[PDB]
Amino acid sequence: AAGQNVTYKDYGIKLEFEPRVDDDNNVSMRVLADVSDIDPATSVSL
Amino acid sequence: NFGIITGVLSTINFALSNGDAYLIANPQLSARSGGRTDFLAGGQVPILQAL
Repeated sequence: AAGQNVTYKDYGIKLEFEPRVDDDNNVSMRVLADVSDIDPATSVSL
Repeated sequence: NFGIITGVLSTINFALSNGDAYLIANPQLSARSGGRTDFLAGGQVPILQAL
């Protein structure tokens, strides 16, 4: 609301893995891969 | 007293311009039958919005 609280935002290399394995060693997975850097061009001073 | 005081002014224009822009984007993806895949190549900008 309103118009404070301070939170934190992660940047860098982020990786999340959730595997599942079969009897034949087949792998079913959900994978998140993120690469994010800071950009001076689109930063706002407030 | 009977009279007149008047005149005209003018400007000259000879501006001429062109513009061309091209782009191709070729993303590619893989996903399993019944799954979902999301892909983003770009950036994030800060937006100041609140309840």
